[PDB]
Amino acid sequence: EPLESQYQVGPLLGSGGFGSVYSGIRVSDNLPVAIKHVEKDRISDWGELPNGTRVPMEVVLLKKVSSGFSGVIRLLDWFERPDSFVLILERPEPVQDLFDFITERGALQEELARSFFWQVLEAVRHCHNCGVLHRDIKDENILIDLNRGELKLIDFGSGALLKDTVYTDFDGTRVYSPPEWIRYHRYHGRSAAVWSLGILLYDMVCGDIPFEHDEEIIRGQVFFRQRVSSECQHLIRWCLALRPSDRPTFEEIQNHPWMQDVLLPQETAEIHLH
Ligand SMILES: CN1CCCCN2c3ccncc3Oc3ccc(cc32)OCCOCC1
Repeated sequence: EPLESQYQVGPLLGSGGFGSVYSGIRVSDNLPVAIKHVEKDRISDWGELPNGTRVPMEVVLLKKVSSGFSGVIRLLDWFERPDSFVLILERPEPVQDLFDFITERGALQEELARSFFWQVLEAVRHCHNCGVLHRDIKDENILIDLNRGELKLIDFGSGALLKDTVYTDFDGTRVYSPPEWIRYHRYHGRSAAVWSLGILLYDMVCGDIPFEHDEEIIRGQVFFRQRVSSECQHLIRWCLALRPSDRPTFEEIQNHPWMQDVLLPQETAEIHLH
């Protein structure tokens, strides 16, 4: 009843395992929104809102992380349809997938990749403080507000509530999966997120993902195809340490030499995103 009137639906932005996302405009404020339709049959992880109502995990996670300014695309609303869930998320404008961005612009200058990695870390870190693990940190799940240089996390469909215990489930792509998921199908939230941050930083500074097969991941040896500062190489190879315990914390990532002199998102929009 309130969905089709409150929001004007537009072109399909994307469709896939996340469902079908449409460009939308909230008639209330002419605000750019993304309308994410998720069929219930395809929903794997369910949870209960504090209100006492059963919803997709992504709703729970977003509601926990969408209180306050964050590098996370906020859940503005949600609706239950008969066989469908409809999430109204923020739509930055103009905006691009970090995936599309990289595939177009090739490897990223370390100044851009530094701004971008730091913003991703602030977002993952905000999620962690809200008790949320994203579990699918990848270039497709990072949007780029191009006028503001702001990276914004999306797609918590594969995420979960932060647990200090072991996770025995993963719905991310095998190339982003930590070697401990590959060998043991067990992993720990923070350390696996740091692993995916290493994969993401490699992708940023290199234009491509470091490992395409399980064997290269298990091996954990990382080869650079682009000129990548010795310091950035150390950060990546640290985040991609085979042992999760040897992996850096978010403080240790952010307090790392390559993560120094990070440009604010506005400066990075002027210097790199026109
Ligand atoms: C091929 N890409 C991806 C389109 C779907 C991404 N999509 C989401 C997907 C899963 N979960 C949440 C999402 O929220 C969003 C918020 C704003 C958006 C898009 C999304 O507009 C940006 C356009 O991005 C570039 C097009």
